[PDB]
Amino acid sequence: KMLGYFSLVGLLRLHSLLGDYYQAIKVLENIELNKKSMYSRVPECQVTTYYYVGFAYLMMRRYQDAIRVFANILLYIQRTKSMFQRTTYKYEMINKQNEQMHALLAIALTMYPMRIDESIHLQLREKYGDKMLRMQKGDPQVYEELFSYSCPKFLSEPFLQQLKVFSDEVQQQAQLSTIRSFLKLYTTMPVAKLAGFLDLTEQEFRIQLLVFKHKMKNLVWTSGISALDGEFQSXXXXXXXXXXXXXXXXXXXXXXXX
Amino acid sequence: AMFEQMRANVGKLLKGIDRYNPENLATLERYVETQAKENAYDLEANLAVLKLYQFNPAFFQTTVTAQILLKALTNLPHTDFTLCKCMIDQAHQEERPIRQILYLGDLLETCHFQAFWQALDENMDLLEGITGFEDSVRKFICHVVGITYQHIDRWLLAEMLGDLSDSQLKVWMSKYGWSADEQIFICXXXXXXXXXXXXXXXXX
Repeated sequence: KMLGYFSLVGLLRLHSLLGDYYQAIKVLENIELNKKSMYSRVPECQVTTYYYVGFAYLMMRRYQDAIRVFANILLYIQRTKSMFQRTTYKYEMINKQNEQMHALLAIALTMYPMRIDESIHLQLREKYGDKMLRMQKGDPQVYEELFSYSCPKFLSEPFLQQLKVFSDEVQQQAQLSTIRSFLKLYTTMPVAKLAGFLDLTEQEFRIQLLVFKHKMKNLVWTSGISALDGEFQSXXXXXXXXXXXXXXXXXXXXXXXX
Repeated sequence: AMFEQMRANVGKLLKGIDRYNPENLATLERYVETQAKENAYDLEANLAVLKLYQFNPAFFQTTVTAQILLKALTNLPHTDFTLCKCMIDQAHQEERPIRQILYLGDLLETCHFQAFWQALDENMDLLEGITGFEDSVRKFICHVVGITYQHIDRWLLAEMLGDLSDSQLKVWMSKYGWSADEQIFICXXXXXXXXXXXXXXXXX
């Protein structure tokens, strides 16, 4: 049935290239089949399946599922920041395809967690490293320019990607994260400090709007907003502490076992 | 009325493969028209229509597509509007008035309510047949308000709801149970054991 699964995956991919998102998703849902047959038949097929899963995740709002499938197809940085190293068994062309898939995953990968990893990736290229720096900067002007220059990469069929839709959506999510990163933690905040920080965002009026909008998102919490004063206000602990202690013990265990 | 009468047949169509035959568009489009007039709704049927248009481009119908998108918006905060967008390619999204409708939807999604009402050509043709469109939008706005405000200026709420008179505002406050205040009123042993274990582990 492995061949049939491959046919399904290929057909689904074709539909996605010329096909609607939901039907392809349904095909993907049917599609998964035992790992082992694929492993016995060839190294590459599993990688292709992982790539398909990653694509589905990308179509899906969640980047988590795709993050797992892509790492398995290719090595990815693990939670707790340990290197994940993939097998080199698959045929070199297949491996190149896998590398391309990994490059695609970076987009999913950045969303999943952190932070500035390109160690597996070649140092010299500024295509991905530059993008990472721009995200780190937290300023769109550099981000926008990065899309503008590497307009060619996004385009690569033209009808299939007429408008660059996905990249733009991703960038808009990316812009929001830094503001949440201050993440309140202040009981009461001067308006002017908020204005200075929100000013950087392209819309001048966003803070009156941009700040309230952030509250609606719920990524960050604002207190006293819309107030006459105009100044924003901003067992559980034990559980958190216990959690940390657990992590420490885990690290020690791995050390001892090692 | 008509919606309920067509419901059974449409449901049967959607259960099988005939939903992929564009010959059934005439029936599905009349179904969409009935959803608009009676303020009824059927997302599955509407997505099937969009799919038929994407697969059979020559059948693309501007009015039906616009009504499907507008009705999808009336169903926010649900994912309806986003799903419909997934069913329309870039070329068609860029055409009038689909481009304009998506722009309006964008204002709603990003919750810029004042901007929405301002940009909304109140006397827009497509809106006339879509029964309850304006009030449906207000329900979404009140959904957002109930989540993002503790207290809110009476004047501000009326603005966000489309510049309502005090009498109309009262209707919505009443609907969600909001009332004016000063203003409209809107809104051990185990642990010890754990430490002991953790400590022991550390010592080891």
